[PDB]
Amino acid sequence: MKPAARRRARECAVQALYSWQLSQNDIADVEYQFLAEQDVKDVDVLYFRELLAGVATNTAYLDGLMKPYLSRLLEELGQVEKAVLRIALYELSKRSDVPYKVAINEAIELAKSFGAEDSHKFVNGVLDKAAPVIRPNKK
RNA sequence: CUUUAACAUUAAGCCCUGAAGAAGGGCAAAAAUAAACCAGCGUGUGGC
Repeated sequence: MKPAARRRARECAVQALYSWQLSQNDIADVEYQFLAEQDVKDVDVLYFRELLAGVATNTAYLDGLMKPYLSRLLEELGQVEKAVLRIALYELSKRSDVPYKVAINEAIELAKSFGAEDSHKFVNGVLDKAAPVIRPNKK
């Protein structure tokens, strides 16, 4: 139902937000470098801007959501898992054009292809315990 | 896909002496060699 440009924009947004949260710089300069120096010919511009703006304005919101779900972890919290959970919970909080099962399926694909071979079940557990709370309608 | 993965470690000898896995050697193979502290010789002169 959706072309590969949305998937490419989502993966480039995962890469850009991981680079922002690990390099710890300004979001505007890193965003301008990532849009003027990387492959953006198959990247949805408005999807990228709205997703990064929502993550940048809901840093503390998604951290407060993640804070009750950082107890039973054997190791400590990684950064790739945090980026996948932030993008997955913003795609399940305010995004109306993206469906519920479609966003969960893309989040599971991102967690299996980027997080780990063992952290994608943690991502799916946090999503299954948070997305009916955030979206009881499951839209 | 519902709440962090991982048990690894496969190589260096043979023989003799020795109470031993305490120690002493040879051989098949080789990169590389401050301090306290006892105490002549060659010229001249002259002499005999």
